[PDB]
Amino acid sequence: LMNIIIATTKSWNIKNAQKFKKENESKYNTTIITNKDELTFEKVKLINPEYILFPHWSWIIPKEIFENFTCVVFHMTDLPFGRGGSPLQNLIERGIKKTKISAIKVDGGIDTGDIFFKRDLDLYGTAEEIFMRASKIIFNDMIPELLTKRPVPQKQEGEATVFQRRKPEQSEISPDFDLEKIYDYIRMLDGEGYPRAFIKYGKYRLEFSRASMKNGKIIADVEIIEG
Repeated sequence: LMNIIIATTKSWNIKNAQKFKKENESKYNTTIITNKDELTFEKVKLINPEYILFPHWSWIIPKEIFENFTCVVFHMTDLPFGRGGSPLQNLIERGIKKTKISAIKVDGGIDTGDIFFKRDLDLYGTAEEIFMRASKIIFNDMIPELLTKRPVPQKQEGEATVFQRRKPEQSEISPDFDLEKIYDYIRMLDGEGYPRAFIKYGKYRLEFSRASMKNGKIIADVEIIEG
């Protein structure tokens, strides 16, 4: 009976959205949107959603959409701490091992929107493992609660911190990093669509993944890529 949109990218989120749509046929008419071009005001208005849910979304959400429909982003910081881009890498760089996922109402500012509620999230493992862990919390706990209780979101309070979006060049590992920081860099960039941690060796790029810590060393996969 309630019309919703789930707009998301990444294979695990799409899978989880398809599963959610099938399991809740009786309660929700769920439209899944996975491409920038499918999320336009003219297309969305025809769907008439009560909520537009963004488990992971890569592009800027148009103003004509967030001003006319309740848009819910799931941002993996304890807001107003950590407003802004590449939150996973920004958290792991800071040595943080636990965060919160904040469900917020999009308002056009950088993660400044009213907060519906939060859930805990552990940050051990690869990016892919952490994003799948988050996705499971979002789909199994947060989305059902939001659609069922329909809570009124509350203004953010307290001092804010702002994260910056990381560029592909910032995947480069420095020789001055300690071993645990190297491990963090490799794991935090090891996931679908992310630029792997790397070093340069002459014209070569060495890209690392699947890191595992042993006594005095990291074992990983490497691609030695010719320029």
